[PDB]
This record gives sequence, C-alpha cells and structure tokens, in this order.
Amino acid sequence: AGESYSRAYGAMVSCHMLSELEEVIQYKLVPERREIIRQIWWERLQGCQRIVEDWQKILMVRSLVVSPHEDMRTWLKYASLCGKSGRLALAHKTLVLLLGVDPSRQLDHPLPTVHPQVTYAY
Amino acid sequence: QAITFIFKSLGLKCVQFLPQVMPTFLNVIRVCDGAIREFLFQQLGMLVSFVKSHIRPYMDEIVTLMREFWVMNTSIQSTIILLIEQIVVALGGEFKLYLPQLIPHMLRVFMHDNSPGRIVSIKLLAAIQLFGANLDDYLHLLLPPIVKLFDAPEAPLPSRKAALETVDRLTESLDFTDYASRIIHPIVRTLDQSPELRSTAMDTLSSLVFQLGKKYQIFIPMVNKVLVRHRINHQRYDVLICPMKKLHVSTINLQKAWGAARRVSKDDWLEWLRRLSLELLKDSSSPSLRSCWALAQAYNPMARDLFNAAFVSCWSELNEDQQDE
Amino acid sequence: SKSRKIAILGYRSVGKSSLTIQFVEGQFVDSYDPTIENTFTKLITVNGQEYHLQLVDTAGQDEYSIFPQTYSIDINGYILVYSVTSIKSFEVIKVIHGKLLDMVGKVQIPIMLVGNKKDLHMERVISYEEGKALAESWNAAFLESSAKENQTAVDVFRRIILEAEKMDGA
Amino acid sequence: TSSNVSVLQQFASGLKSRNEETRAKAAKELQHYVTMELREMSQEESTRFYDQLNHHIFELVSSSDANERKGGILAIASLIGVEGGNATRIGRFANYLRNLLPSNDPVVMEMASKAIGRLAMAGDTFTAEYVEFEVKRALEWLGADRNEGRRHAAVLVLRELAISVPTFFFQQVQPFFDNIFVAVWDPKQAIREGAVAALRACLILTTQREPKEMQKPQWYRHTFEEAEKGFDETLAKEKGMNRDDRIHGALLILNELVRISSMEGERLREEMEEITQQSTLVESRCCRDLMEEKFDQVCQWVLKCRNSKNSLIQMTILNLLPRLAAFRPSAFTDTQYLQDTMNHVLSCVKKEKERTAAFQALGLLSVAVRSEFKVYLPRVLDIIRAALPPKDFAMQVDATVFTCISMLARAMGPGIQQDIKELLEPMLAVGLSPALTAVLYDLSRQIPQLKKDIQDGLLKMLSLVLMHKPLRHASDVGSITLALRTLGSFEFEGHSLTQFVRHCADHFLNSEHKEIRMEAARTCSRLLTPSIHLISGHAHVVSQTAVQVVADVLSKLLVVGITDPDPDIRYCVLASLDERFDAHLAQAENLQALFVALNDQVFEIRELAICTVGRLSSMNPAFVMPFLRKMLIQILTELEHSGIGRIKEQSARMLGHLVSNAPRLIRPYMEPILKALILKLKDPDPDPNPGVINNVLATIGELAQVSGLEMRKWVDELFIIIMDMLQDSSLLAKRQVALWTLGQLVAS
Ligand SMILES: O=P(O)(O)O[C@H]1[C@H](OP(=O)(O)O)[C@@H](OP(=O)(O)O)[C@H](OP(=O)(O)O)[C@@H](OP(=O)(O)O)[C@H]1OP(=O)(O)O
Ligand SMILES: Nc1nc2c(ncn2[C@@H]2O[C@H](COP(=O)(O)OP(=O)(O)OP(O)(O)=S)[C@@H](O)[C@H]2O)c(=O)[nH]1
Ligand SMILES: [Mg+2]
Repeated sequence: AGESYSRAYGAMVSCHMLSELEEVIQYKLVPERREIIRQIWWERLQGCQRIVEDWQKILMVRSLVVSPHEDMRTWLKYASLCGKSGRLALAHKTLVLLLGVDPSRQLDHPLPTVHPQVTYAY
Repeated sequence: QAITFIFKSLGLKCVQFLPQVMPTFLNVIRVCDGAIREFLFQQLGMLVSFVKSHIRPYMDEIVTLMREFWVMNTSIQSTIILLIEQIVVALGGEFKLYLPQLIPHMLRVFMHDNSPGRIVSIKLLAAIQLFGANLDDYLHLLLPPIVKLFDAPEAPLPSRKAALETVDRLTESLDFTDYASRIIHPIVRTLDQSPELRSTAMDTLSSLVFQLGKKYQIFIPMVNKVLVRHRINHQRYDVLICPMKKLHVSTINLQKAWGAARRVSKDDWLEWLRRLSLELLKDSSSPSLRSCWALAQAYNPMARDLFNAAFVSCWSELNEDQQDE
Repeated sequence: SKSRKIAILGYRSVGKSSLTIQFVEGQFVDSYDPTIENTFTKLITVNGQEYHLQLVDTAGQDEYSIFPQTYSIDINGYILVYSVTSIKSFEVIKVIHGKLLDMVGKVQIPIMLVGNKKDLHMERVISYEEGKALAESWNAAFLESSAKENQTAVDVFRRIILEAEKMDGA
Repeated sequence: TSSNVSVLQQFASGLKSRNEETRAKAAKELQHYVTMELREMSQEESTRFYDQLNHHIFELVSSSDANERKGGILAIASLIGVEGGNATRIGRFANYLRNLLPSNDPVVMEMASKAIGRLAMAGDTFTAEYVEFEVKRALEWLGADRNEGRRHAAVLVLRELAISVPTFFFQQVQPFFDNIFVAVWDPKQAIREGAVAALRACLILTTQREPKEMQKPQWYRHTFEEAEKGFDETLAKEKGMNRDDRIHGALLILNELVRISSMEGERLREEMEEITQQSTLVESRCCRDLMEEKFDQVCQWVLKCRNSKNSLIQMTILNLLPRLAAFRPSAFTDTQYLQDTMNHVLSCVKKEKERTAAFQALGLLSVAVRSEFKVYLPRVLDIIRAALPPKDFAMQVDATVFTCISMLARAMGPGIQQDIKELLEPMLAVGLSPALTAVLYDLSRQIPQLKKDIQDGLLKMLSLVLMHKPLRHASDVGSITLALRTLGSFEFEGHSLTQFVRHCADHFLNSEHKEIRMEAARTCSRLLTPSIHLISGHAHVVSQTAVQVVADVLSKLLVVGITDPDPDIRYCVLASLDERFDAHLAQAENLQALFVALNDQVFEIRELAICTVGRLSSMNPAFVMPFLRKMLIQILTELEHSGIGRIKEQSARMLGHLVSNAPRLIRPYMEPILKALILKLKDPDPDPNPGVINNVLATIGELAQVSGLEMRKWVDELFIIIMDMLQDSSLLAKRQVALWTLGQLVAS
C-alpha cells in the first residue's frame, strides 16, 4: 500500500473475499437476511474490477451456500466477461451449467427456452 | 529554534527563503501556547535581526499580532520590547510608518505599570534610544511620559536614571529646538533631589545645552542661577557664554553508525536505521542539517526525510579511501 | 578503565567551544563560529586512573531558549561556562543552570562553574568573588580559565571528573 | 486546577505512610487519576502536571527513610507507561532513579531496577540512548573492585534492561559478557544469583536472534570456558576466595546453558511451577551442539561436586541434575550416572532445605527417564509414603511433595496405579491445600480408575470439613474458601452435592465473612449447572425437587446480590447468572429482583443487569417490555438532559447493552433512538471525556446489526459524521470502535 493502489488491488480482492465469506456466515445464520446479502453481493461484485480470475475467486467463495441458479444474473455477467476476455471455453461451460443442457449436443433441436435470458447469453 | 539557526547560517542568502518560512510562522504565534508563544516572539526577533532589510512586507502583519498580544504582562512585555529593539535596528529607514501603531502600547506601559515592569520599562527606555529618525516626529507624544518618569520620585531611582540617560541619548539625533526648554525645569527639579541623579542630570543638561546653545542663551539665567545654587559647572556653559563554514565530518562515527554487524531482527534493523539517520544528521557538514538533528531526534520522520541530503553531505565530505570503506 | 560524558553549557559566544578545543587539541583560534552541536573525545588520567571523556560543545542558550533534553539524561557531568567579560552571560548561566536543575530533577549532580577569558584582565566585568559566591550557592565547584592557559583548562576538565568521582561515592 | 493540586497533596501524604497497602492504594488511585482524569486536559498542561508530580516525587524522596523512598519509587513506577513518555518524564525519572540504585536495601534496589526497566520500555525517542548509558554505568560497576552494593545494583539493572528492553541491550551484549562473569564469581550469594539471572536474560536475548545469524555466536563457548575456569583446580587456588562460591557459580552457569539448550526440561519445570504455585521458551541450536559436545564433562563436574555439603551447592545440583536428565536421559541410563543421581537424591531427601527441591528434582528425573525409573520406584514410593502422614498420629506437609506425585504419575502412572490407590487416603489425611486439590485434579485427568477414588475421598473430606457431618450414601476462612472452590470447580457426581448446596444455601451465603459469601455464591452457581442442564434439556429426566432447589438457591442468591452493600459480591453474583438460569429467572419475583438490582448505585452491576434482562426479554415479554420501555425513556432523558459527561456515557452504555440484548423492542423505536444519537453526535461541545462518543458509536453499530435494512435511509448522515471523526487525527476516540461501527453499518 505504500507505493500505489493499483498494485494494492491484488489485496483489496483478498479483503473482498474475506468480508464476503463473513457474509456467507451471515447468510447461513439468518434466512431472512439471505436476500439482502445476495443483493449486496451483486452490488459489490459490480463494484469490483472486471478480472476473470478475481471474479472466479469471488464466485467460488459465494458458491459455498448459493447455487448458480439462485444468482443467474451474476453468472450471466461472469460468462459475458469471460467472452470479452476471449476465454470462450469458460463462458461456454458456465452457460451450459446454468442451462443444465448443452445445445452443442442438441444441434438438431432449438435452444432451451425455459431460461430465455440464459439462452440469449449462450 | 532550527529555523533560527539556519538563518544565522544563511544570513546573507536567507532572504530567498523568506516567503515560505515567514507567513505561516505568524499563524502559529497567533494560536500556540503562552510560553511557546513568548519563545516564538523571541525567535521572531532574532529572525528580524537576520532579515533586517527584507521583513518590511511582513512587518505590518507582525505588528498586528503584537498590537493584539502586548498585554500588560511582565514576561511578554520584556520579550516584545526586545523584539522592538531588533525591529528598530532593522527597519531604521522605514520604521517611522509603523511607529505610531506601537506608540499607544508604549505610552500605556509608561503610564500603568507601577510594578516591577518599571524595570521592564527601563528595557523599553533602552529601545527608545534607537528610534532616532523615526521618533523625530512623535517625540512630542513620547517624551513627556519620559519626563514624568525621571521627574517623579515614586518610580524607582534606576528607572529615573534609565529615562534620564534615555533623553540624553535622544539628544544626539532628534530635534529639541523649540519645546525642550520647558523640560529643562523637570531636569532642574531633578537636580534638587538626589546626587546620583544630579550627576547624570548635569551630563544630560550639558548635552541638551550643546544642542540648544543658541536657543539656550536666551533663557539661561534661571537654570544657571539654580545651578550655581547647587554649585556645579560645565565647560559648554562657558563656551556658550563666550557565511558559516562546513562542519568537519568525524569519519570514525560515520563508519561506526554504518556498522550493522550485529543487527538481526526487524526491531534491530529499524533501530539501526534510526541511529544511522540521526548520526548522519549529527555528523553532517551542512550546518542546517545538524541544526535539524534535534528535531529529528524528537521526531523520527524528520530524520527520515533528510536521510538522503545528510548522507550526500557526509559522502561529499569523505576521502576516496574512506569513501570506499 | 572507565568512560564518562560531559556537556558544556552557557551563553553563546563564550569560552565553551574555545575551552573545549584548547583542551582536546591545545590550540585556540577565532574560527568555529557559533556552533550548533560538536562532539570530541579525549583520554585523561586522574588519580592514577584512566577516564574517557566524550566532551560535548552545546549551542549557546539565551535567557529564553528552551532547555534541550539530549543533555538531561546521559551526561552525568555539566560544565557551566560564562564569559567574565559579559554580565549578561552571567545572568544567562544562572538561568540555564536553573532550567537544568528544573529539568534534571532534584538530583544532586556534578556541576562546575567556569569563568573563562580571565586573560582579559583589562575588560573583566565579573569578579572572582561573584562566581565563587554563585557556585557556593549552587554548592558546585568554581574555576577560572583562559583559552590560552591550556594547563588550567586541563585542570578544569580534571576537576569535573574529580567532582563526579568524589561525589559518586557519597 | 487547585482541586488537582489538593488531590496531589493527598496522594503525597498517603504515599508517605509506611503502610505498604496504603502506599499501593494511593499509587493505584494516582494511576486511575492520570489514566482518566488527566487526559481531560491538554498536553502542555499535562507537562505542567508532570512538573507538579515531580515536585511531589521530590516530597516523597526528600527524606532518607526507606519507606518514603519506596513510596516515591512506587510513584515513579506508576506514572511510567500510563501516558505518553514525554521528554520531561523520562529525563526527570531517569535522573531520580540513578540516585537510588546503590542503596543498601535490596528491596529498594529491586524496585529501582524494575523502574529503570519500565522507564526504558517508556519508548520515548531518547530511550535508545538512555539505556546505553545505564548499561554502561552498570557495566562500569561490574568493573569495580569493591562495593558489593554497587555490583548488586548493576546486576539487577542489567537483568531488567535485558528482560524489558531487549533491542537496545542487544548491541551492548558484546561488552556485557566480558564483565558479567567477574560479577558471577563474587562471594556474595545474592550478587551471584542475580548475576546468573542477568546471564539468563541475556542468553534468551541471544537465542531470540541466533537462528537468523549466519555466523555462530561465540558467547556460549565463552560462557562454557568461564564455567570450566570456575571449575579449574589451579585457578581455584586464588587466595581471598572461597572455593564453594566458585563451584556454585560454575554450577549456576552450567544450569543456564542447560536450560537454554534443554527447553523441554524447562517446560517440565514450568509445569511443576504452575502446579505448585496454584511465558515463552526457546532453545539455541549452537548451544545445543556445545552441550552435547561436552555433556559428559558437565555430568562429571556435577557428580564431583556432589559430595560437597554446602546447602546451596546441593540445592543447585538438585536443580541442575534433572535438567541434564531431560537433556540426555540416555547418558544417565547407560553410563550409570543415574545410580549415583538417584542415591544422592534419596540421600538429600532427608534434609529439609534441599529436600524441598529434591522432590521437584525427583519428579523431573522420573519424567526424563520414563522407563528405567521403575527400578527406583520401591524406594521413592516408601519415602514419599514417609513424607505423607501415616494413619496414626503440627502435621503440616510441604506442598512440593504432592506435586512430585502428580509428575510421578505422568510417566509411570498406569504402572503405579496399584500403589496410588494406597497413596490416596494419606494425602486426604494431610488436609486441604491448593496443591492437594491440583494434584488430585491431575491424577483424575490421568487415570479414571484413580478419578473415582479421588472424587469419593474428596467428597468425604468436604463432608467432614464444610458440613461438620459424615458423608451419607470456629472454622478457618481460607480453608473453607479452598474447600468451596474445589467443590465447585472439579467434576463430581451423585446426590450428595445437592445436599451440599442446600446447606451452603442456608449457612454460608449469609456467612459474616465477605470472601466466604462471594465464593459460596460462585460455587453454588457453578454446582447448579448439571441439575439445570438436566431439568431444561432432558425434560423427561426432570425432577421437580431439583427445580424447587434451583429456584430456592436462585432466590437466596438474588437476595444476597441485592441486600448486602459491597459491590464485588453483587457483581460476581450477577455475572454468575447464565442462560441455564434464564428459564427460572423469568418468574415474577426473580424478575422483580433483577429489576431492583438494575437500579443499584454501582455502574457495572447496572451493565450486567441490563444485559441479563435484555437476554431474558425473549421468553416473557409481558413483564420486561414495559420496563425496558421505561429504561429507554429514562436513558434518553439523561442523555438529553444530564450535564455530566459521565451520566451521558452511562446512558449510552445502558442503551448499547439494551439493543444488543433486546433488539426486537428496539426495532419499532429504531427511529427516535437514532435521532437522539445523531443529535448527540451533532452537539457542538464534547463532554469532559471521549467515552461518550465511543459509547455512542458502539450503540450505533449494535443498532445497525439488527436495523440495517430500515436504517439504510439514515446511513449517510452518521457516515459523514464518522468520516469527520476519523479524519480528525488528534481524536483517538477509541478508533477501533469507530471503524467497528463503520464496518457493521456497511455490512448491515
Ligand atoms: O448482455 P450482457 O451480458 O449484460 O452485456 C451486454 C453488453 O455486453 P456485450 O458486448 O457482451 O453484449 C454491455 O457490455 P457489458 O457491461 O456486458 O461489458 C452491457 O453493458 P453496457 O451497455 O453498459 O456496455 C449491456 O447492457 P447492461 O449494462 O444492461 O448489461 C448488455 O446488453 P447488450 O448486449 O444489449 O449491449
Ligand atoms: N581573547 C580571548 N578571546 C576568546 C576567549 N574565549 C573565546 N574567545 C573568542 O571569543 C569568540 C567567541 O568565543 P567562543 O569560545 O568561540 O564561543 P562559543 O562557545 O563557541 O560560541 P557558540 O559556538 O557556543 S554560539 C571567539 O572568536 C573566540 O576566539 C578567551 O579566553 N580570550
Ligand atoms: Mg560554540
């Protein structure tokens, strides 16, 4: 921290994941706080840098108590970022995970409309 | 204190550093603590003594605070009077402009302090001796206070002397031509009271007569009558009838400070750095750094800030072999 | 062997630097203009025993200069110097001694008063009696010296080493 | 200001009393005053205050009376380390202390040395040089040829500087070793012991930095060389010197080396010291290598000096030999130094002065050689049986022996159970002692087969002692206190314990002795724990009789915690309350008792009472909720209208505990409470102390914890306020509380 904040962001991410893990503790403890902690997660994530690795770290930390389908918007934005970074494979597998089915195996059938936003992202 | 020492070092060249050092200084003497404020006033006086010509743009601002801060307190009075002495030495050409702002304080000091500040008044009287050209105009206001000072028995006799040799000294530069004949009678009145006063009063009267010779001849009979009644004579009566160097670096202590052979832990290394920087400031050849040393010891970040400059001074002061060591 | 430290205090422009330099080297000049802080080393033999003095020349303090604290902890010996050719320096040495005893605590410490520039017999304004009486009020030793009578200067330092030496025991 | 000076005069007069307790209490009062009441004033005024306090230090040190100078030393000791070590403080205090060290009284010298050490820890910028003088001065005194007092004082100051201010002493280490050993060989016992203690301190100092030194230190080898020089026959021929003193010094030095190389042995010795009485230990690699290099030489020297009949030499040998055993059991077992070791231990066990530490050494040896010691158990056992009272018969036994048994059980335990079973009832015949209870506790923790007999025998003992009746299937204050403490603390089972409490519920809670009341309350509260757990948790195992007993005991406990005036009893009684108690504290009468206790004069009792009632509020809101409302009303009233900052911070503290323990009530009152707190934060003038704002911030955080969703609206204003407080560098304002509040706010 003595030199510059740009290099200190690599530790800000650590602060972020620790505080959010305390938030996982709170999420487990109090069912009624679950929605507000989820919203705070989304907001703080939007407030983070658009780095694929750090996003992956934060999302794994959040996944301890929350499945992907509970925060479809977060994983959709994560897939969008992965696509922007050129990591097409990661985005594709995340999209398959969110969908539950892989349209690459079903080229002869239309896309699964059950989750239209996820189809758009895929 | 360090700033004062640096100015003493850079007396010829210190002018360039005025615009940064001087302004905020005023602010602190406005808001600091009493004893600290008096010390700061004394140091400002020293600054004047080293800045003599170039403090005019700040002079006005200074007097404001002291106008505000010349409370009737003995210690503050003594410090402020010393600062007056140093100003009148400095601004001698121009101090006439600021003299009247400070006149009322000096009048009140003469009038009110019938307390050991009478001794302080003597110091004030000393200052009076230096206002010659500036005081040529306001002598009419200032003198009669002195007159009552050395004509009143109630004031301590040393104060009466102080005042009387003060008027004697002012005889040398000011104008006494018109009014001063009247103040002879106080002086003559003083001749009737104490021999110790009578001697220096005769001296002062002789000086005044020398200044007033032509005018004095017209109205000599009363005073010379009283004099011959007191049986003293003077010759004038008949005459009318008819920068800093570079401190030497001690290489031994320099190498000793750098000897970290037995510093191991984090605390040991930080301590070694502290002692190193302090020894560098102490042993630096540049007087300003060695002045800063004391504050560095009382304030470690001060030590850190000038580590580079102190080392540069020492390194430039070393021999090639000692440099390699 | 033994080690000691000494701090020399007094009004600026008095025998402090000159006396110290005369002791350590043995020469007096008009250089070393008003100092800030100087340190010197010298071995000495007193009572047939070795002493190692780290003498300290201090920046002259006025009647209002705050007392530095670097000299109020580790010095274990104080040389109070005043020029015999300045009454103002003699008042200043009173007040600096007073501030020292204020700051060093009560503790009876080895103090010694030194009136330097005694060679200026044609200009003296402080008498031997005045300084002797002042020291006796302090209960400290008294001496006179000059920056050319180097032998006496040596004795001065010896005396302070004697002064602490006799009085450290009791 | 005159009030402050008068209080200083009262402190000076009190500290002038020769009574040690009076001086200590005056010093503690001055500590409180400077810690809290002095901080209310500025820093230059603080410097003037230190000047006045130094004048009063003069007043205490003016006379040559040992008690008066001790009081002054206590004063200086109290001042240091409380506030910032300003320059005037360090200067004057160091100068004062330097006058005292050569004193004739060893107590004054020890106090002065400790004061010098803590003055070095004062941390002021001059510290780095200060010690460099004192050490030097101390070292000079070591070079002195005479004046035993000066050598002593130098030794203690060196020890204290090494222990308390290591970094600045580590540089002076190099001259230290040169003179420390000539200090060791002094004939005076106290100087030698203190000097080897200083050598201890500096050796731990060396160890703390040895691993990072890429070059081996010669200090350990040099110390070994001075040890053997002490053992030299030719060098011992120096006349004007007693050989016993040199041998004692050599043994002490070797003990130092062994300890810093045998940290495991130090851990065992520390365990024994903790057991009998009721820190960090490091080891040196290079010293370990040196000791294992010359260990047999150490053993030969120790056994050679064994035959000496000097009591202190024997003491040192007994304190050292177990250190060697822990260091190298194998050498003792193989080279057969163990035979003479055991023989000498058992031979000196029959003389009291060295017997005391001989038993310690016996335990240590038993642990070190955890196998071969069996051969000597038939001997040791009988002699310890001799030490313990036989069945027929003041019968006061040394504590140490019991400790040995505990340690003796840590290695041979499973093998010696069949004789520990016999050794139980003799110690029970000895009588109560904290060491006895501790050793029985350790034996219980070792083998359950011994645990059952221990429990039964101790119940019989307590039945005889406290109850004055035999167990069924005047009295000293300290003995009863110990009995009740062990009864409450150590685990037990059976119906009999119920009886215990009932009698203690009627005969000792009302005892005229204060400490007995406090301990009876604490112990009964502890003892009702398993019965209450059975009643609440195991609803099917509930016994109504136990419920009645619990209620009766709680009622009398609350009556005790409300009636008697003294504060400590009430504080301990109320703190003894637990969640287990809550189910039976919610009744009308008990709740009223707690209500009355909350309004008590003492403050901390109010804090604990408000916490307890807030916790209780969950189960029976009917009685508590209106009273919580009333306390909220009065708290707001005092916060708004009390002109004394003490009252305001008390009010804020009660509010904080209320919200922490009673959130649900506070949710509807979320708005007005926060409005009042914001107005408090916005008041232009601060109270005399910063505790008010700290309590306010803690209350804000505790409020946010539950109210964050609604408080989202109000966050911005208090946030900018907190930002202003933090950006004010001059305000400590218990800054951890401010950041805690900010974190909880943002999280909630
Ligand atoms: O559909 P999303 O995954 O949310 O992303 C897209 C788009 O990104 P693409 O280039 O991948 O289509 C924009 O950029 P990102 O923020 O995703 O990097 C995004 O944001 P902006 O319009 O502010 O750039 C925009 O809208 P939104 O902010 O609501 O996500 C959104 O939708 P579009 O495909 O319609 O641009
Ligand atoms: N004739 C004569 N001159 C002396 C004597 N002692 C000092 N001086 C001269 O007086 C001047 C000031 O004295 P000095 O000894 O240098 O003061 P100081 O103590 O160094 O001044 P500062 O550095 O402490 S501020 C010097 O120029 C020095 O040569 C003395 O005994 N006799
Ligand atoms: Mg000088």
